[PDB]
Amino acid sequence: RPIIAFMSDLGTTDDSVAQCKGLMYSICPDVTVVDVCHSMTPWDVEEGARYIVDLPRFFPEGTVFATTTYPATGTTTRSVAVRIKQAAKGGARGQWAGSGAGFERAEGSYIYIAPNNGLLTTVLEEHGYLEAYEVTSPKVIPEQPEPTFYGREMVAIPSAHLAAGFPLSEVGRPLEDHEIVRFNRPAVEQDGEALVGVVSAIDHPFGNVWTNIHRTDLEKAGIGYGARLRLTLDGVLPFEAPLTPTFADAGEIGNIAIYLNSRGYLSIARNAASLAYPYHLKEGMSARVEA
Amino acid sequence: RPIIAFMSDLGTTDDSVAQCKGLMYSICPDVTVVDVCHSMTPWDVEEGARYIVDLPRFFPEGTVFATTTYPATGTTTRSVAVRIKQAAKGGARGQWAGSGAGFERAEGSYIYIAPNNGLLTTVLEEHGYLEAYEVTSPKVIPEQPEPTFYGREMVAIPSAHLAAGFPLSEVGRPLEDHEIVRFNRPAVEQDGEALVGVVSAIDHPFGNVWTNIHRTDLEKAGIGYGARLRLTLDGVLPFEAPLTPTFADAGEIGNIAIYLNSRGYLSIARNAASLAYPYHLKEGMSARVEA
Amino acid sequence: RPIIAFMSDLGTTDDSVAQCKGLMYSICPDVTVVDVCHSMTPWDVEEGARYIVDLPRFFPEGTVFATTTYPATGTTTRSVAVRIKQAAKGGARGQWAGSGAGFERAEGSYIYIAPNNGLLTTVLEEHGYLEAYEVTSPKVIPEQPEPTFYGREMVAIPSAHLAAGFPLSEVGRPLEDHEIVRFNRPAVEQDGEALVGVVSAIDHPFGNVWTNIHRTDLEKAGIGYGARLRLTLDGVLPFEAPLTPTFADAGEIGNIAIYLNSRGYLSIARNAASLAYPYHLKEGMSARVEA
Amino acid sequence: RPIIAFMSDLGTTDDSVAQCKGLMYSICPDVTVVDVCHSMTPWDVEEGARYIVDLPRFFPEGTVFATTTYPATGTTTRSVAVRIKQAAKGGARGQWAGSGAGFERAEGSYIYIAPNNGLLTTVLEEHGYLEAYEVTSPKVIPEQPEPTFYGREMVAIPSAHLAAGFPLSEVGRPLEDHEIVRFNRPAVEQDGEALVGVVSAIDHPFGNVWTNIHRTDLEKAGIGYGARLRLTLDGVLPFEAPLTPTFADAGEIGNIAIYLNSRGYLSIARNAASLAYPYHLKEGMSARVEA
Amino acid sequence: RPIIAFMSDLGTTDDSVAQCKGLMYSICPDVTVVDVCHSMTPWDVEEGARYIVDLPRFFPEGTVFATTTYPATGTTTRSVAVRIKQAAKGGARGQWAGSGAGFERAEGSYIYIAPNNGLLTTVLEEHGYLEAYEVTSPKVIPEQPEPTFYGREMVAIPSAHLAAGFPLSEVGRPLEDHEIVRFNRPAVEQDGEALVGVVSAIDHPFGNVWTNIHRTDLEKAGIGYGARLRLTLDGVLPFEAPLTPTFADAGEIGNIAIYLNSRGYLSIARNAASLAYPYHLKEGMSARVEA
Amino acid sequence: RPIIAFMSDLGTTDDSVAQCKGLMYSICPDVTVVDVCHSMTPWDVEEGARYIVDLPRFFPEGTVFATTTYPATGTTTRSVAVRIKQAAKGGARGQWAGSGAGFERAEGSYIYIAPNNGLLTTVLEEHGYLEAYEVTSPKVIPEQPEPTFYGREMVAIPSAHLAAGFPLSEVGRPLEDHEIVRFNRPAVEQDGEALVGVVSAIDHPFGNVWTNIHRTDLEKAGIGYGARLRLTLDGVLPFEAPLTPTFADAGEIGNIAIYLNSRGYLSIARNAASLAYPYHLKEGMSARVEA
Ligand SMILES: Nc1ncnc2c1ncn2[C@@H]1O[C@H](CF)[C@@H](O)[C@H]1O
Ligand SMILES: Nc1ncnc2c1ncn2[C@@H]1O[C@H](CF)[C@@H](O)[C@H]1O
Ligand SMILES: Nc1ncnc2c1ncn2[C@@H]1O[C@H](CF)[C@@H](O)[C@H]1O
Ligand SMILES: Nc1ncnc2c1ncn2[C@@H]1O[C@H](CF)[C@@H](O)[C@H]1O
Ligand SMILES: Nc1ncnc2c1ncn2[C@@H]1O[C@H](CF)[C@@H](O)[C@H]1O
Ligand SMILES: Nc1ncnc2c1ncn2[C@@H]1O[C@H](CF)[C@@H](O)[C@H]1O
Repeated sequence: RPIIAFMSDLGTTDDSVAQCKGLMYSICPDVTVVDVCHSMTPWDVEEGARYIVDLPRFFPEGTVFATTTYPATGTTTRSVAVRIKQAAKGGARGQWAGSGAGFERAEGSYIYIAPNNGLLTTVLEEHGYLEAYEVTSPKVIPEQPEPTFYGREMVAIPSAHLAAGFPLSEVGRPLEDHEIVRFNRPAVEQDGEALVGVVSAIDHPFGNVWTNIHRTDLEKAGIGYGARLRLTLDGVLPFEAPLTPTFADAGEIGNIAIYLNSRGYLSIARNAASLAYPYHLKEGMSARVEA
Repeated sequence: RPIIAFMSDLGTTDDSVAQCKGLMYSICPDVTVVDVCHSMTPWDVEEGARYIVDLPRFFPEGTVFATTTYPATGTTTRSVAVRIKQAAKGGARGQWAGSGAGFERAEGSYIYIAPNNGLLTTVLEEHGYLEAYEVTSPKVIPEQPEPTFYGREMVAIPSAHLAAGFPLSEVGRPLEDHEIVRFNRPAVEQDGEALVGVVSAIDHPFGNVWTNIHRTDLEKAGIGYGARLRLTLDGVLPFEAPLTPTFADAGEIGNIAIYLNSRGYLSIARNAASLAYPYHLKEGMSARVEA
Repeated sequence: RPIIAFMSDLGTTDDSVAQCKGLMYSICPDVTVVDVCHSMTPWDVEEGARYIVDLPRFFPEGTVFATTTYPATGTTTRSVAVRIKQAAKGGARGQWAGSGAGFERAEGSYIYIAPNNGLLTTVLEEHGYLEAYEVTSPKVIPEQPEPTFYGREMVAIPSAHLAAGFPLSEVGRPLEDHEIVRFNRPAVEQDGEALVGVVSAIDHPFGNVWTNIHRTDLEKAGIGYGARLRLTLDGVLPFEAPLTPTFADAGEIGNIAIYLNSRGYLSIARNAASLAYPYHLKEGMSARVEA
Repeated sequence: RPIIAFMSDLGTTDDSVAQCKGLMYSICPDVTVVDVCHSMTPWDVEEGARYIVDLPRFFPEGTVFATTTYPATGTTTRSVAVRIKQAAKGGARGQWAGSGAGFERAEGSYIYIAPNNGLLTTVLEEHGYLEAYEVTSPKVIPEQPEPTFYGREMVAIPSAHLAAGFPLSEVGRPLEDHEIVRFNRPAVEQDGEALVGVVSAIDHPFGNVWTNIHRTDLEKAGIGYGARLRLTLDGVLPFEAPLTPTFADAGEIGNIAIYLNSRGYLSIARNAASLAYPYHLKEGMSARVEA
Repeated sequence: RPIIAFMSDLGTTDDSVAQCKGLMYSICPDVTVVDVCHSMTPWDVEEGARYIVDLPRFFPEGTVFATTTYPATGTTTRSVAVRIKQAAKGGARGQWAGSGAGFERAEGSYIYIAPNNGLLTTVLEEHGYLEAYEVTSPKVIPEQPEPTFYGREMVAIPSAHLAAGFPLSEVGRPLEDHEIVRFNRPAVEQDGEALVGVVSAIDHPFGNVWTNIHRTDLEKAGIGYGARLRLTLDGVLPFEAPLTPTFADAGEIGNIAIYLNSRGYLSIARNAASLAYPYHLKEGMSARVEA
Repeated sequence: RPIIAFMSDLGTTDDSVAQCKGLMYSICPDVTVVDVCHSMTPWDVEEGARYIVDLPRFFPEGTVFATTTYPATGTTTRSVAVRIKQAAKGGARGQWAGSGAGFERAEGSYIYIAPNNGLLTTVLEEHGYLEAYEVTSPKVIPEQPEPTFYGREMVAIPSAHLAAGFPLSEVGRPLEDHEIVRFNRPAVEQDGEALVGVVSAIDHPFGNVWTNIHRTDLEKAGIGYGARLRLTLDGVLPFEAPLTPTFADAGEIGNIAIYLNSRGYLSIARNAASLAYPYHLKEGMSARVEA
């Protein structure tokens, strides 16, 4: 049965990920380990959060998410293990993933285990949670953990025990909500008739530009598909296009497309060409949209 | 038991491949998903084709190849699913892969699913095909596909249904041969006694240079192992060596080797040193060979 | 539930690794193939050695390590397959990986198969071995091996037979110890009271700097945690810090940490910042430490 | 007090320019040699033309302009020496450089000597000429000219004779107008109401962007200072600002200024910040402007 | 007689400097124009200041310094022309430049003309001044100055009139001290027994590192030649060497030298090797020195 | 009348060259200072030598060459001043430079002043010398020279005294031939019928490749214009062309030209395209030529 989906900042150029995987198979012989990605900017908890927030709906119920960037490795800190509530960001207008009308996922069906450093901020915000525990029991972590490798000791190892059916509530004491570290999410400001945000990510390998201006932020301004937009990046680049569902709607190869990405965020790209790379556009640059 | 071998342009820096994998495991619980590669130049159909053309003889019979670069994502286009004819000859490369005399593969034993954009051109050229269908049935694709993610909606998802035993002929209507998009492959030309082609790829991470001039094109010119060759690249950057089976035949480390790569194409390298990188050699550069 | 742990210099940008995996599943249908890494500097046998030496204690007993950089591909050379003795770097007390007191591994529980080019030098040094054989039998390698792809022919293929239960002693004749190629490891020398070694690796993606100076070399010079050290790199760039167990011990983000890495070697880093990248520090640079 | 103003593509990293200067002082002992620049893109005759076209009005009457990029060096080609007619780009009213109302320059007061390769195209277009001669006399060029250094042999040397008072008409035979090589200057075209030109130069070291769109092209489309413009570069990157006389008119540091450069062409910049460098803007990129 | 020494941010890749020089020769036919440098970081008034502060002692009395970075070009601002008082930074213990005991320079013997933007801050601080005037008279600037080229209109042109003997006090009205724009010079902090400053410049082309910690700051701490220093750059690099007069005092090529540069500022270098380049050290990095 | 031609490693990015010039004009009021170049690789005596060896025949008789890279600055070393013998033959290059039959220069007509570090090795080799003196007299150098600026103190300053007519023999004691430091010049070797040398320089800004294989070395091998040559660079990167007088003889733009440069050395280029830059060719690479 069991699946662990594994996301880290460990990279793919040495044996760090393999050591974690070896231990997952040692503990839970029948496990399937699925890599999410291992390439996140080291120590960038906000970036790590983006790669793990929308996973549950895509995976079978009972999947465990081992998600780790651990700059506090070797300190007295301990990981948090949480059972999430709802698999969607939606649920009302479902938008389940899969063929047909998609695969509906039951509530309380996924566990995340992570450093208690805010990595799970958006997971908890979008999904809610039913229970959360500090990971302390020597049944699921080493008695003598390697100081420089808590991703392995405090995330990979216990994730496999959880996958093998170790009761969640036995990993350690319950954590009160305020004991779960969170980062602040800069809010999209409803300025004038415009919405002012940032570039949240460059979408590699395509060089598409993703903003933190969500479809729900747009709905709030009556902005829908077909609306002629001005999207200004870095303060000085007033891109102009209608909001369209996809890249090819821009027509000629290389033409600008303003669109909603697969997370429902306002994005901008060229049609089958890279927008970000030629002009060295970067995450953190300002993004303003108006109709 | 069932395997899906997965090749895309999605990269390995975010959760895109993982969303596809989650759904593959959801649809076909027993499946093994094997990554081919996810690093191809985005939208480069010809490059993608080289990563998938010679896979079948390496894989167990019944393997499904989910192969996708999807620049027409979100348009009315639909994927093609094809059952190939021969696993080897035309893509023999000796003949069968494996220990002893190799593993003979029965005809009609492999399915590819891909955008209908020419990605399968060389697969069909080298292997032939027995049947081909448009992928349209809501039993195997979403009713509301994400406009910007047809790699997931129109390839990953239906590949998993096929792996799970969904009948190939039920995915949609049969496609006539002319309805399968193909790209043109530039021909190897004869100019005097010399064969003129191009650098087809730089072989990373080694910096070996691979041309589109084939063993069969050399055999047609009376050229075999031992022949003293002059291989000019970029019109001006020439090289001279005998055609040898392997790198070490060049003698000293760094010496030039002209050889046949594992696909039987005329190639050039330095012995345990990078040829392409120090001189910034690139794909698309002209390549002329003469005896 | 057989496992093959697979380390190569083949990269992950083409189908080379996938060809190997396909053949592994062909030969041993119930196998799990775990990637160690495929990104090592091509032909660098010393670097490859570092990624494979400490794997056994993390993996279930019976795991086969297919480990290959093969610059002598297509020559009369043949691979070596060895069953190692001790899984840990320790004798009694062991230092075992996993939850609780870790998971002890029985002696003789792991097989490595590799080119006979010195890649296994440190594996043999740290673990010892019980038996070693030349890999020559056409039951486990191709009768007509592709000259430029011995990593596939002479490592991937036979590793899958071994995973499948093919008897190790039947792959070919026993090799005497002197017939197993070794590289020499450069000694940490003494310059008065200063220890003199090299930078053995830049620890990507973090930019931590690992030296070949071991805890044991430090102890003989009178150094444990808390000792004020001067660490000079490249005979130019000086750093000073106490030896601490981990990064956050340095205090402020960006502060210098001098520590022992997860393999017990003297290393240097910035706390949650890259040391190596801004100063363009590289492997092979001299490293001198003194109390 | 003769002056030679000297512009070449010879660079300033070796002794090439110094060899030319030595010979200038040898031939015309009282000369002052003024460097224009020596950094032009080698062999780019259009670029060289831009650095020399507006020089005469700044210089004392009788100045000789030695201007040379000479890719046809060592061929049977010979230089052209011309006495220009009008010093300014203007007729009556002139637009003279200097303090007060500027310094008027008499007609026929300046000589250019250059390869006959089109380098003087715009000088002749903007200034007209009174007389033109092929440079062939052994009184003013070497009898045995260095084949790879015609910039020295056929430009520097004869320019110094001319500065010294050698009669222009004696350097060789008169050239008819059709015998003076010209390049064609690409026309600013019309796309509806938008003007369409190119980026003619990146203005180093500031990263300002100069277009080939002239004030006169703008006037015919109904545009003077204060006009709100949309300027699109490279068919991708859009900017919007009023046309202003100078950089600081943009307000804040970093703000976009669209202005007319000191040669009267439509240009774009950031105020006391580089525009071109962060976005990697280059010469030859399309430039479209509309009111 | 007259000399103009010319320093600007105009670069040496186009005709901007030449246009200024042409006009200088037009106005003052007997002038010698000496380039200081034209390569300063555009708009960086503090950097420009460093290239012009120590010039007077090296030049004949009566020399005019035309010094210009003019980001306020085209505004209502006007240049300042000042007669400096003392040619030295010293005078007491002379340290005149030249052979023998050097060339003593009379007081009031040099004029600077510059934008009134703080470029002359250090000139006025180190030398004092006797008179200062706003440059407004149409006898010495154009009646219709080119908006984008005040370096030419408001500095080069009037500098030549001044060189030709135009009375300084006739350029325009006297400026009161408070009307002369100045920048703040971050002070070297006498912390503990240490002195905390910054890297003021990387000394190209050598890659030596210059600090703003002056010889007089060192004298204040009893630091002289022979003192064993710890110089920490960027917070984390405790360089250690005695203060020595020159590079070769460090011994072996590549060894660290801590020294006083030719302006009397604490500097650090390698002996006949670049310190700054290999480790990408930069201006603005912190610099702390202690004995 | 008097000229100083000035070559250094001081660069053109700060006021170092200008301080030298100021003093030259102070000491010798009538002087003209001609820049050779200031861009040489710092401390590279062999490179500096190439920029100064062939200057004399270009300059008026009585010219002083102030040539300095001074890594031993601030040591007890003292400069050497030498009067050379022959201006040309041995450095003829045809013979005399200039119009007609060129300008014959009398023997003993040029003085070089330089660090005694081998910078003048090839000057003395090609021109011979009549007298040489150590530069020690306080009449021509400072009594208290700046330790880090001997380029100024021990070259610039005394060069100006020499230009001003200070007797050469009064600068200090005569130096015996053995007291003049020389560097070793690697010899062009014969290997079979082929001549083996090195790339002596990349000819910036063109990317031409210059070797140390001379016209005389070719003339000794029976090689003249028209000879079909094979020129291999970096041991592996070979090229084939006839020896031609100039670039355009190669025909099409971009075609390979093998030719003799203006110093008579075997060189290779592309016709009006850069050879060195696209392929990252560098000085010090091996160069072998055969007919
Ligand atoms: N230099 C570092 N500073 C802080 N944390 C680091 C550093 N290098 C690696 N790490 C963290 O170690 C964890 C291993 F468990 C990884 O997740 C890194 O974030
Ligand atoms: N900017 C883009 N233009 C056209 N297609 C794109 C672009 N960015 C991503 N894609 C395609 O989306 C598919 C997801 F399924 C990927 O295969 C990309 O080819
Ligand atoms: N250019 C090369 N020289 C020597 N060995 C090479 C070269 N390119 C690839 N290889 C080796 O081929 C093996 C394939 F099995 C890889 O492991 C490479 O080390
Ligand atoms: N983009 C610019 N913003 C502000 N000033 C600039 C810009 N580009 C050039 N300049 C200034 O123009 C002056 C010419 F007189 C130069 O000194 C530049 O500083
Ligand atoms: N870091 C340096 N080591 C040795 N010599 C140097 C260094 N930096 C500059 N110089 C020499 O100082 C001379 C000034 F006259 C220059 O010619 C440099 O060669
Ligand atoms: N490789 C070259 N091809 C054509 N012309 C060249 C090349 N290298 C230098 N030159 C020209 O030589 C002239 C010397 F007078 C320079 O102006 C270059 O344009």
